[PDB]
Amino acid sequence: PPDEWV
Amino acid sequence: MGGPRVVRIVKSESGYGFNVRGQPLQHVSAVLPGGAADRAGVRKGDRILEVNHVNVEGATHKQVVDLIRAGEKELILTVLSVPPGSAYGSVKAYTNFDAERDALNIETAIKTKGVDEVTIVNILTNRSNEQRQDIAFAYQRRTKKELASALKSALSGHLETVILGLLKTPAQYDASELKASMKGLGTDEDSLIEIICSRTNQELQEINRVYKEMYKTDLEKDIISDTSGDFRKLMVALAKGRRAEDGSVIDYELIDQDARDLYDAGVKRKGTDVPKWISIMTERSVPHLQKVFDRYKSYSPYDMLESIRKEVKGDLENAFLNLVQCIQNKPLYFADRLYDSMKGKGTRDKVLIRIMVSRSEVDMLKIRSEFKRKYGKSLYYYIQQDTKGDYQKALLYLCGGDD
Ligand SMILES: [Ca+2]
Ligand SMILES: [Ca+2]
Ligand SMILES: [Ca+2]
Ligand SMILES: [Ca+2]
Ligand SMILES: [Ca+2]
Repeated sequence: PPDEWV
Repeated sequence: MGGPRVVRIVKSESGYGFNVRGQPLQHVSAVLPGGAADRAGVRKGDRILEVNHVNVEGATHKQVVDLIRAGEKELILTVLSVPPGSAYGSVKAYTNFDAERDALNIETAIKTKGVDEVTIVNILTNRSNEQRQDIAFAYQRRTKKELASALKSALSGHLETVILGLLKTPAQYDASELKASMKGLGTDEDSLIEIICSRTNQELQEINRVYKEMYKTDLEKDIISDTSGDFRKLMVALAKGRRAEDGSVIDYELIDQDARDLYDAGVKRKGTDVPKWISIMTERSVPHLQKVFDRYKSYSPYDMLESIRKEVKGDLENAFLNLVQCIQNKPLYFADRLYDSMKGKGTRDKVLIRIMVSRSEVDMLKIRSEFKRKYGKSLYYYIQQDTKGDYQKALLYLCGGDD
């Protein structure tokens, strides 16, 4: 599952 | 399921402060506590339906991130939340809130010839604490000056104390007040007792963490340096914030044994077993201790407060009297402190300000109800009669209204 902090 | 609601995150140069994850709608997996997204109302589990007024149904994970990171300004999100508390505070979040608008209006008031204190009070005391943080970030971003430092130079007197207190987060304000009560020869025991006795586990856990970050030392270590005897032992135990949590089962047998021990350790005997009092009153859950105090009246001719006055003296007596009050009825406790700070000659402004700031978004409505019931007139009325000017007006806004 792709995740990224913004 | 959750209804489509709009959250408005302010422009943040360090990032909005939330994690986008997905596999179709991308969801918020985590939120930085105190970050820009946390303050705007973004909560864990929110499904992202629109980013700056464009529908992102069926978009890839990278595209949702790229749309979020594109403008490098404010972030207006339409989110679907898992349907989910400051319900008794006086200061609510201002609807139609715009941090940029407020920051610019605040700078206009600061740059106004003579400083427009009125507008500064009208804005800041009518925004929630999280909304004040957004204003502070936008203010620094446009002025290259810290809002607290700018307001420190523009304001003075008690009004400066109030405004600067409002700009800190709850944990930062409590930590700085604790530090101020211990720094310098001696100690403001009343200020130390008020905070340590009235804060909950969750609040104290954040205070301990923030104190360590602000001052590079453990709060417990400063309490030790500035206190001694059984007073130190009680403050250290309360400050740990490891009180038993409110349980589902009422332990009637423990309620009775706790009530016997309090009696045996105090009124029943000559002298007092102070550590026994400390163990019971700092370790048991608050609902438990409430019933213990009523069961205690079955063994003792005096209630818990009266027993304290007869057994112990000095700072220890003050600490026990404050703690039992906070366990029995915390809004009434603050109401009585507010009355005490104004009833006589002058004003104990330090106490008045700290309560109006720290309880504005917690239980101020209950404080006002207990105050009006006990004293016949409103907290609003006493603030009006004891304070003047813009300082008075800020306190009246923190109060929230009459009665
Ligand atoms: Ca002025
Ligand atoms: Ca000043
Ligand atoms: Ca000292
Ligand atoms: Ca005794
Ligand atoms: Ca007075």
